[PDB]
Amino acid sequence: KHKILHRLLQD
Amino acid sequence: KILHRLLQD
Amino acid sequence: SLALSLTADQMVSALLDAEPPILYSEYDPTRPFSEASMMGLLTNLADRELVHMINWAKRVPGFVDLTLHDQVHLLECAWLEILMIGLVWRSMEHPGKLLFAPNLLLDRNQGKCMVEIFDMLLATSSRFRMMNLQGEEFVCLKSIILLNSGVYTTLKSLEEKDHIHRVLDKITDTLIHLMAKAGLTLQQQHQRLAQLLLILSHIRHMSNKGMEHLYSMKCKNVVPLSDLLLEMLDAHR
Amino acid sequence: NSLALSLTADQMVSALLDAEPPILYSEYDPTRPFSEASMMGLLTNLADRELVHMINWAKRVPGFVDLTLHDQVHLLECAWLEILMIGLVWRSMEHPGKLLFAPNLLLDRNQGKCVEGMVEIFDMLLATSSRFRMMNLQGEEFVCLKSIILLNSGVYTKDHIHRVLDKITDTLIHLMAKAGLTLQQQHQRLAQLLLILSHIRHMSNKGMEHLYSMKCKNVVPLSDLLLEMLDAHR
Ligand SMILES: Oc1ccc(C(=C2Cc3ccccc3C2)c2ccc(O)cc2)cc1
Ligand SMILES: Oc1ccc(C(=C2Cc3ccccc3C2)c2ccc(O)cc2)cc1
Repeated sequence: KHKILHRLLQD
Repeated sequence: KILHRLLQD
Repeated sequence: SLALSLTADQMVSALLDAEPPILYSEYDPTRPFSEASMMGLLTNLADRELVHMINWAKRVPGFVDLTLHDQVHLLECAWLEILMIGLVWRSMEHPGKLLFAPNLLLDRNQGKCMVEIFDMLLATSSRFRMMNLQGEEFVCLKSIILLNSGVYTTLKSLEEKDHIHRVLDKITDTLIHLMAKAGLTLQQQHQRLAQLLLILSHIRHMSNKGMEHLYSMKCKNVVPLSDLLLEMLDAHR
Repeated sequence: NSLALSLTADQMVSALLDAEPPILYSEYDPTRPFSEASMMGLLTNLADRELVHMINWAKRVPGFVDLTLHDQVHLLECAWLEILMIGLVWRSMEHPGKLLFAPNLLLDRNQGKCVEGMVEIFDMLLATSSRFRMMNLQGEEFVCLKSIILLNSGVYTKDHIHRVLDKITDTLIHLMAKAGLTLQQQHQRLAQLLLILSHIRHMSNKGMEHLYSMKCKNVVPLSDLLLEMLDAHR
C-alpha cells in the first residue's frame, strides 16, 4: 500500500 | 415540523 | 429559572428521574434475518425512542428555558449522539455485543455492510466499562450532549447561548461533585473529567458517520424511514 | 517506559511550544479569490505545505514517538484536518468575522459563498474562533488542546496514550492554577475547552465530505499526500 506518510514519519 | 409540535406539546 | 438554583444532588436526582425507559424491538430469532429487516428493526426502534427522548429533554434542567426554535435545533443536532450513548451505556456489561434492546443483542458478525460504526460503538462501550462509568455520570454526559452539540450553529440569540453555557457549567460542577464523593483525589477528578469529555468527541464522530450511512440507506430506497426520522435526518443537510 | 510521563508540567509546556509549526504564507498574488477553483487551489496548496510541518510537529509531541509507526500513521490520518482547523481558528482569533488562512489570505463568509457547502463550515469556524476569543484562550492552552486532538481522535480507532492524555490534563490544570484561577474556575474552564473539541471533530467530518466532493469534481488538483490523507477516511 506504501503511504507517503510512512516515509515522512521516518524522516 | 413534527419535532416542533411535539416540543410545544 | 429553576435550573441555575439546583444543587448538585438535586441535579443528579432530576436527571435520574427523567431517564427514558428501555424499549423492546420487534426482533424474532425464528424469523430469518436479512440486511433490510434488521435495519428496519433498528429504524422502528429509534423512531419510538425519539418520542421518549423528546419528553426526556423537556425535563433536562434549563432546556425549557430555551425558545422552541432552539429546542428544535439542539435535538435535531444531538438526537443520534444521544441514541448512541444510550446504546453504549446499555451495552457496558455485554462485551463484544451491542444491546439495542433487551431482546436484541448483536455482535460484530451480524450487521453486515455499518461494521466500522459497530466497532466504534463497541470500543466506546469497553471504554465505559474500563472507566467503571456510573449512572449518575452517564445522565450528566447525556445532558451535556443535548445542550452542547448544537450550541455553535441574529439579534439577542446570544443571551440564549449564555444560559446554555451556564447550565453546562452547572453540569460540570455536578460531575466534579460526584467524583469527589466517590473518593477521587483532586488530580483524579480532573483526569476523569477530561477522560469523560474526550469520549464526547468520539460520540460526535460516530454520529456523523451514522448520519452518512442513514442518508445512503434512504437514497437506496429499500429501508423505509419514518416521518420523524426523515425530518431529523434532513436537518443534517 | 516513556520519557513523556517523566516530564514536569513546565517541561511539557516548553516542549510543545518549541514544536509549534510556523505560520505559512499563501501565494503573494493580491487578487481575492471568488472562484471555487482559485479559492480551493490556494487552500489545497497551503494545506499541503502545512501537512509537512504537521508531520514533523507530531514527532515532537511527547509520547508520540513511543508509538509504533502504524499507530503514528493512524493518529495523523484521523486528526490532520482537526489539527489544521484548530490552527486556523487559533490564528483567526484576533480577526472577528474573518478567517486568517495565511497572513496574506483572510477570507470572509461572503467569499465562502463562492463554494457550495463552504459557507456552512465557514460559520462554524467563525463561531469557534469567537468562542476562543471570549474565553481568552492562551497559547500554552492551545498547544495542549492541539496535542490532545492528535492523541485522542484515533485511540479507539492503548494504556500508553491514555497516560499521556492524563499528563496533558495535569498540564492544562497547571496552566490555569498558574494563571490564578480558583479550583472551581479550573475544572469549569477545563470542561469548556474540551467540549469545543467535540465541535472541532464535527467541523472536520463536514470538511472531509467537502474535500471528497471536490475530489470527485476533479477540477482542483490534489496532491498525492492529501489524496492519501483523504482516502484514509473511507
Ligand atoms: O433509522 C435508524 C436510526 C438510527 C439507528 C441507530 C444506529 C446505530 C447504528 C449502529 C451501527 C450502524 C448504524 C447505526 C445507526 C440506532 C438505533 C437505535 C438506537 O437506540 C441507537 C442507534 C438505526 C436506524
Ligand atoms: O485541500 C484542502 C485541505 C484542507 C483545507 C482546509 C479546509 C478548511 C475548510 C473550510 C471550509 C470548507 C472546507 C475546508 C477545508 C484547510 C486549509 C488550510 C488550513 O490551515 C486549515 C484548513 C482546504 C483544502
